[PDB]
Amino acid sequence: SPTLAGMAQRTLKNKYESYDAALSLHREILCYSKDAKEIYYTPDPS
Amino acid sequence: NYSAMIFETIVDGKLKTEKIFKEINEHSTSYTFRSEKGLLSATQFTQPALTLMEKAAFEDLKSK
Repeated sequence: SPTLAGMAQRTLKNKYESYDAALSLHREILCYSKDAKEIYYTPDPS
Repeated sequence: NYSAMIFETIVDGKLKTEKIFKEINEHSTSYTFRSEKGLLSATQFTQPALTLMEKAAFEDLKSK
């Protein structure tokens, strides 16, 4: 389950607004169960 | 291997090296795990399964 994803996601929402933008830092939040395709790098043809 | 398991709780005076599974002795033949719904949600089963699943997932990614 994406428990810690949520905890990470909402921590960045709270106090890392000013900090992430200041470094031009793109952040990627991934769980194993949900976001398998981005981690395994196996998207559908689509 | 079930016998040698130990813990330490404070019992009114001091520390106590009491063992888990008081029923299990040298003359025991069976021990039974009891739940209401299922053993999967009794935390000595939850914990290893959860741990395995995550490690298993990782080793797949390591293999790839």
